[PDB]
Amino acid sequence: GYDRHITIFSPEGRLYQVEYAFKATNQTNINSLAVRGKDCTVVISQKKVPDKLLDPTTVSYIFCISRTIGMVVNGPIPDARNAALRAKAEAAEFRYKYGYDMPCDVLAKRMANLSQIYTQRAYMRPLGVILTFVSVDEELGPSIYKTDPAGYYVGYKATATGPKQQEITTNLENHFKKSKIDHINEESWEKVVEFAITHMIDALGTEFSKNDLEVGVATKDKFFTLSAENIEERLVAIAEQ
Amino acid sequence: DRGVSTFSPEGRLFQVEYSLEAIKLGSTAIGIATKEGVVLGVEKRATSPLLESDSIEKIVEIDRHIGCAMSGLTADARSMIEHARTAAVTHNLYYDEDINVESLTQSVCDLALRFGE
Amino acid sequence: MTDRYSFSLTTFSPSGKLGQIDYALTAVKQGVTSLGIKATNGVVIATEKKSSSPLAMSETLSKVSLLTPDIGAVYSGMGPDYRVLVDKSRKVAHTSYKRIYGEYPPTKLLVSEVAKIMQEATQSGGVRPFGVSLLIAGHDEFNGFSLYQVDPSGSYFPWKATAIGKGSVAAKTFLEKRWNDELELEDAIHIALLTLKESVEGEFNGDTIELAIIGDENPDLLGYTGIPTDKGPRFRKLTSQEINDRLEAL
Amino acid sequence: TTIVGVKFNNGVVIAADTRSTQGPIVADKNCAKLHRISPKIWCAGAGTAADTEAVTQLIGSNIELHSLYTSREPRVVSALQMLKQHLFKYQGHIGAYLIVAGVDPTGSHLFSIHAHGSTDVGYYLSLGSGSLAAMAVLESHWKQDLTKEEAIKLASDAIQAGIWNDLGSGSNVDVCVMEIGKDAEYLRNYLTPNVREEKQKSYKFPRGTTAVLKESIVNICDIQEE
Amino acid sequence: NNYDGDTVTFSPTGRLFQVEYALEAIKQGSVTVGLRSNTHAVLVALKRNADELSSYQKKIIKCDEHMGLSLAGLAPDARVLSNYLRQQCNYSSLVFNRKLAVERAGHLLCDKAQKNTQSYGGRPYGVGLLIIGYDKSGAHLLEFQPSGNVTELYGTAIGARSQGAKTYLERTLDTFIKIDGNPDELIKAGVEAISQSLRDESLTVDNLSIAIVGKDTPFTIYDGEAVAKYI
Amino acid sequence: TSIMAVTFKDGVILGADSRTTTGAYIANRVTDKLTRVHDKIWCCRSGSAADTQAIADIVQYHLELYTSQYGTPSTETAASVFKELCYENKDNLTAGIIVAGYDDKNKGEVYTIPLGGSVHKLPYAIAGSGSTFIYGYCDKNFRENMSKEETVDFIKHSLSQAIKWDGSSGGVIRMVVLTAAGVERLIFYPDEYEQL
Amino acid sequence: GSRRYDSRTTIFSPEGRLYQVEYALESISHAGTAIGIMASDGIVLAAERKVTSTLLEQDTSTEKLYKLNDKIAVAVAGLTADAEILINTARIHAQNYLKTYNEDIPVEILVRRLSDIKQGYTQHGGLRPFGVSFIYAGYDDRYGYQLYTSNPSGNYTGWKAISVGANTSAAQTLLQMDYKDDMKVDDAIELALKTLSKTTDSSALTYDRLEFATIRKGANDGEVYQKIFKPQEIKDILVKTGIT
Amino acid sequence: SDPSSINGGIVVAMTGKDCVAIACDLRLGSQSLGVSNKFEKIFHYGHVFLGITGLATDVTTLNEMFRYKTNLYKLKEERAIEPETFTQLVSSSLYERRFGPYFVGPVVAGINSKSGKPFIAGFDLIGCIDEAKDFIVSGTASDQLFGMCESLYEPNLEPEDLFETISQALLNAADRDALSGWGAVVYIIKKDEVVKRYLKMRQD
Amino acid sequence: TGYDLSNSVFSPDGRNFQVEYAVKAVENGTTSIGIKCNDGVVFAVEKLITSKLLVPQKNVKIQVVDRHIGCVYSGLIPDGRHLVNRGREEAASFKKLYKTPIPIPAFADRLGQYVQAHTLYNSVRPFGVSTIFGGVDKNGAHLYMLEPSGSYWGYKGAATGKGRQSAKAELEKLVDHHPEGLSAREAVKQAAKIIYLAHEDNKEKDFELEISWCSLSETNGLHKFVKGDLLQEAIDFAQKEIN
Ligand SMILES: [Cl-]
Ligand SMILES: [Cl-]
Ligand SMILES: [Mg+2]
Repeated sequence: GYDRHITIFSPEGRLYQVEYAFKATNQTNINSLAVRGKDCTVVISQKKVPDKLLDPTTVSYIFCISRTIGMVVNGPIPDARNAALRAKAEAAEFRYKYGYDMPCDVLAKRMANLSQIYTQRAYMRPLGVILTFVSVDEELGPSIYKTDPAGYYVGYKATATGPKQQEITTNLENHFKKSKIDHINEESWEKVVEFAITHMIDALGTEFSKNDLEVGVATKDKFFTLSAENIEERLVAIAEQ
Repeated sequence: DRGVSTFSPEGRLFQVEYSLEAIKLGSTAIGIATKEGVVLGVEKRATSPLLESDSIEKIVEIDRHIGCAMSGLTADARSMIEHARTAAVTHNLYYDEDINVESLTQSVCDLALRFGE
Repeated sequence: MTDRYSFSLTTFSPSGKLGQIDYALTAVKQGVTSLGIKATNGVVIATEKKSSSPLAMSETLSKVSLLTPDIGAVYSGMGPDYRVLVDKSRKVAHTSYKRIYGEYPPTKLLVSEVAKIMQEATQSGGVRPFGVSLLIAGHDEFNGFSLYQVDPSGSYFPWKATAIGKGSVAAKTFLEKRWNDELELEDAIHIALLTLKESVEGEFNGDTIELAIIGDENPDLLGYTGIPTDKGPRFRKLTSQEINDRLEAL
Repeated sequence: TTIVGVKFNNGVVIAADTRSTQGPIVADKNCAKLHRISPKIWCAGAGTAADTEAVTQLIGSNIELHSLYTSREPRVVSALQMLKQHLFKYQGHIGAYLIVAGVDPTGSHLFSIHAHGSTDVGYYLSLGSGSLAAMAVLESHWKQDLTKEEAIKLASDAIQAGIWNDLGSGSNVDVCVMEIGKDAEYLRNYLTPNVREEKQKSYKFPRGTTAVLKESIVNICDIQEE
Repeated sequence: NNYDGDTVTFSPTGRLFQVEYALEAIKQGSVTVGLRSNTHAVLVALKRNADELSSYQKKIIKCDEHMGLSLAGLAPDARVLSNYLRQQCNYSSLVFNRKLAVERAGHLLCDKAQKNTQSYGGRPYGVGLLIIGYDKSGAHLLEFQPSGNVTELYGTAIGARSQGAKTYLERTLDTFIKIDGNPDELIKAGVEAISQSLRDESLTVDNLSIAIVGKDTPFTIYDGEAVAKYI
Repeated sequence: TSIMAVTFKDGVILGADSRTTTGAYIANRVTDKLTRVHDKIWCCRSGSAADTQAIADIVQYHLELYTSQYGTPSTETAASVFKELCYENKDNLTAGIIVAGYDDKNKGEVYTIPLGGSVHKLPYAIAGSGSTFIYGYCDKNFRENMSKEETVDFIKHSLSQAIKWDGSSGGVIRMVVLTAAGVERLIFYPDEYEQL
Repeated sequence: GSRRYDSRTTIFSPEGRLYQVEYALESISHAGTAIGIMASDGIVLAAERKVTSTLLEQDTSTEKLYKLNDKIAVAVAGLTADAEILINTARIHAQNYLKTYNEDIPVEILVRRLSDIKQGYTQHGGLRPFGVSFIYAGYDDRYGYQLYTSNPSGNYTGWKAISVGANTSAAQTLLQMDYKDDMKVDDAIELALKTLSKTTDSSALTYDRLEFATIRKGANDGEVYQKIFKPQEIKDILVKTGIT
Repeated sequence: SDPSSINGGIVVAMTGKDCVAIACDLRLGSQSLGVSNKFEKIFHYGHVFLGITGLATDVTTLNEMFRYKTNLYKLKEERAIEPETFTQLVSSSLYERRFGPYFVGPVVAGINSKSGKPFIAGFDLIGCIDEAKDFIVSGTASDQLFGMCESLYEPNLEPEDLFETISQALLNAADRDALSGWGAVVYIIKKDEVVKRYLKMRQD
Repeated sequence: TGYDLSNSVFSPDGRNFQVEYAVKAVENGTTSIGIKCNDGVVFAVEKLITSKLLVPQKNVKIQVVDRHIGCVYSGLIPDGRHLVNRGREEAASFKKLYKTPIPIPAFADRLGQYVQAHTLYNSVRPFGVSTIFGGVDKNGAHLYMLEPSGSYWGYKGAATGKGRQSAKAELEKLVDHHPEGLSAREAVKQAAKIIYLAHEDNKEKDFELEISWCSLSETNGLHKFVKGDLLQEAIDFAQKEIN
């Protein structure tokens, strides 16, 4: 039974190492969510600092890949940082060679192709991570593209990742069935973040303090992460209506 | 299977210990050192009477002042002899002298553990 | 480090079977149904856009891909494997042909190059076979219209019409009854939509179906005027609306 | 060689002459110096003929594969970057002097590239042996906010200046117009001011004039059946 | 058990069995003792013969004028490592006109042994070394293990029955450290130390091997009738 | 070419002419020799246009990758990357570069990198063929902690003279102002600066 | 490390057989039968396509018979993809020889080169062998008309008549019975088809299930012509010989 | 010293009405010394004709190279190569030796078997294509050939007339060049018949 | 089963058992700690005295990287040395290209990526060490801890080895009782105490204390070893607290 140790086909036409890499994805026990506004793309993720000895400012699963592209990871931090460093390198090289900023979907495809290689080549293991890339593309507008250990990737209206992804997914599905549009009809990104947090609260059934969340926002020509105090202001506005 | 350069639990290299068993199956060779000279003798051990025994070469010259006898898988010795002869002649070229018997032996033994994967 | 897997991971078993190729074909069997039909004045290729989530934008995922202006491809099996094959196929069409002869390769020779890449993954060191079967439709001046299937082994066969993946056995039977040598392109598209409806469970419309044709030259899609000999690509992907129009006359 | 590029209201136009030389001899009277990199990105080339063609085909090939990879229409800055990096790498030994122009999702663009890898931006440019004759015209008549019709006129006038005044340039005028939101129109032989006059005499010989030694049929066909 | 096939494999309790098996080869080897004072450092080695016709295997190797070691285990591996030290000592002299520090010599051996324990294909070294030397910070004694661990000591012993000599030195610690400006008395203490590891056999003229380095004493090896004085 | 960079109270200002020559022919009369390698780190280019462009393109790539990993780089760090390229490839390059940038901590800084690949941190720097004619003028007229308006006048007057005497220099005078306020581009035409 | 997953494709069994070669031969025994018959005035190559479909485009199809050069052709039995790798190598070798010596490559030399490549995969490299057996039909001015076969072991032999693929035991017996030395091409054509017709696993032998080719000096004067038969031409020769 | 003028030689090609013609001299020399008077410079791969001038070793080498490549093309494509396609193959093959080129001046001539359109083309030693409607010239007497062709040539000549025009162009050009001559061959090419004529010329 | 025999193999859980076995080697090692203070960091380690024959203060465990970073580790000592050698190469190339000394977060990822790379292939073994490291840069003081998996985070206090639980408890008290912060000289005293308290888990053999520190005020942002009177002062403070 060595067909379960390396990335070769089983008799059922399955790749067990790829399937087990999907299971490593939920090892951190963190849930993430991404949604699109009119002018922006918002990504939120649970933040858990169990140890008091930890410096909470360094605990993060959201990455600034380029000025325009942000990436949230679902999976162990070593593999997460591996993917982040590579994506940063690829994004920089793209700009140098082709003279314009790498689009979100193109980076996603590139990382997906790299992941595909690990599913075909034996000496390389898959990374146990799911990469969610977000930006406001200059052609396609607000964009969410997600990659997994199988090498699969696709664009999204909205998306969710983690142990309780299905609860979040259905919650978002039901909202877009009502509104009958592919995004959050809202002008400011602040209110889109408020929507994202509100619908995660409803889906998970848990309340959040300022230190329980982590937020990333993509606007035209820049991606940035919110501080604890920026999130607190967001939580106050939600509670007051 | 298992590594070629693997240690046993007793602290011995499996492959080295197994090669020693192959040498025990080989034909006998004897050497005696005296103050008047060193004598080397071997058992030829022909597998059949039709085999011309004088073609069995188990005693071999390395240089004018160094000889060699072998026992075991004798085909393996050819590259060792070639190295020894080259080492002996090369040293004479570099230093205009005969090479010490110990130094020659050390050069041959350096090849021994150059095996792996 | 170093790739120390320099040995074959696909080997003959006592019965003469190449296990990894068989298992790759099993992965293709599980894949979504895709088909191809050849007409007198064109070729059609089609498949279902099996969306993994309703939040996912299925337009961003292209199962039917342009390889050259006159050649297209569709698959069944593992999507990621297909994606990299298309990248390699597009590149080899340039490096091993267009940069030499100054023109795009004929269908059969591009298929031959793709087949070669898939064969090498079946024999080279430290790799598994590709878990896909391709259907490649195309046109060229001297061979006319043509449709080829390519398997994980690297084997390829030309077809008048065929289907691969989930419900291929039933779909091939359906095509045998309907196919003839006097079919026009519109008739082939009609038959393609009928055949594909049998294997689809849920929604059946322009948004859940992906369909492209190799037909007449499209000067409107060329992007420039001023060269009479350049008349445009024969490959065209049908729009969501264009599919729905033909579903009313179904 | 005279090649020019002129920007206008809603796009860009490039033009070129059609002479190819081998020292003082004319090798081709109707040479095509306007190359297509992609459908809406065209470049005009001066210098070593084989180099401008090869470097344009290579970058055009890689631009096509890039456009397929990214699912986007190619940009002029991409062709510009790929070209200059290629030419810089060969330290000027690939003698290609190009004027790259086109329209893309970002807008209309006009650049020049030299064999050593330097790029320049402008509203009007000219390269080649007739670039001084052409630039004299451009500097005299160019203005901001040109119409398409005014730009084509300026560009072809600039090429004519090279054709008449430069011995390295001659014959006809080729043009390519790349307007925003439109197909690019390649106007091969837009002007033909150098048609040869009728010859005074016909030099058609009487059949049998030339002395022959042998005749034979050449077998071009394959090996035959039966 | 299942985790001793190669060096690249941890066991479930976090052990490296191939390294431990290499450590076992040292215990099978003949005893050797190392000790030092503030002025001198001494190596004493019990050489082993194959039989009565054979010679006694050499245990001590010179690395430089101010440094050398004694071995216990696979002798060819000691030749590889001593050759490496010779080169490193030599690189330091040629490039920096600087005698290599004994502590830095230990660090280099550690890092060389380590690479063999983390990579596939190779194997750990099957030998233990006792390095003595005199540098700018006085006399030194090091103990090298092929796991990579190198340790600076006042005295020590490795090989078969080495625990007896190691206990003696642990008692004598306060005495032999004070033996300054007296090489013969420091060797006497080393010969008396190695004697605690002997059974059946005793120290003969072609059995014993001694080496010394110090303040105004280059690394020199004593064999044959040169050590009869100390028997 | 006439290029210069001058530190002052609020930050630093880069200045340059706009002439590119091929012998005595002016291949480009509206060249932009002030190029951006990072938000508030710019450079002035002199020498080969191909070499200086290729270098600046690589540096921009390095600092973009630096920023993605370690955050905003210092002006000294940018100068070091330029240096490493110019020094290690000195046999094959002809590039005289001035690096200038603004930090909040270090404020305005100027580093000049001549042909050899050596680095020199200075209060102000001048370079290019036309710089030779204004060494005397710039040394006599430079002061530390000048105002923005004073510094603009200093650069404008200096480059005006460099343009006047050097045939390889001319066209418009471009300037780039780097302060905490942001990045301001300036331009001065012949009719303005010739009458000075 | 990686040793754990190595099949060791190039080793001997205790009996002194090459495992992978033997298993590759087992694979080939399930492939469509291919027959080669050598006559005094030419060579015949016949081969059976494997369970085809009515929707297979036959006239543009090629899975069995391939052209190496103008004088030499091959019939394939085994993995088609593996065969095409070797075929392209053989085509190149023939052109290298022609460029070097300005003469068409002798048949045996080409066969030996391909057979040596196959041998290499059984002795070194750790890769699986090619699961292919060839029948070489060719002509040169030294030995005239020649038939050879090669298999995954890299061993090759010359033949008057030979079969590869499925049911070779039955096919070889039938050929051994009716073959004679003074035989001609037209007779050899009939023998090849009659042998396939009896050994086939199909119910009946039809034009759409066959690939056929001849190498004849039946070309205008001293020269050799290769004829790859078209579907309609195979249909006609089936009627002529009296099989359909 | 100059590689392109050690051996000497010329090639010329012309188009006519539903026909093309290609011609060459037969001289091969070592500078002043004439060595061979049977050194033909025109070759054919199926129905596509290639004339090559320049350094004789490279002429021989390139013929063997294009024979190699066209034979493989045919095996894979299952059809003979066309002039338009072969022209691109020559350009590709020459430019791959950009910084160590073959010192040759190729000329392609033929008729497209599908369209029936006559086709000629010329190249420089590194690949540049000159696809002329009227005529192509190459060799040590290319200046002479340009002058003859540019005056003698008229469009839409019948095969038997075209033969006279191209033959006189070659002969009179070669007689003004010291390194060309020693015989001549003319190919007249129609869609399905090709005639080859050796000309009688002065042997000095 | 068999998933734990080879490195870089996912088990059906999604775990890399070989990395988890490397952690066992770390847990077997001596105790080492790190304390982040007001303007710097303090490192301390437990050195087991196996024998009287060990020369005091000679077998130094804590290692410097560049001139501003300190590194200490528990587990397989040679593996730690290998990691520090790489760290020194990474720091050298950074300073070579970018001029400035490598920032601590930048340095942390260099080690992190390198350790993580040793979980990607079966041809290499994971690192048998958890490394505590940090120092002072332009942005201030930073303390990090890096595991065999390549996982690392920033820390206020860090501890690893056989006495990590005892140490962690002591560090947690300091974080609670000093929200405004701890001074560099205080941190040295506390570091000594924590090692002495953590020595109850290795109480068979006696031990030797070794401390180092980087501080903006006390050491000018350079890594230095605590020696002589300041070391003895910390030992006395530690001995007083256990009694
Ligand atoms: Cl890719
Ligand atoms: Cl510039
Ligand atoms: Mg003469």
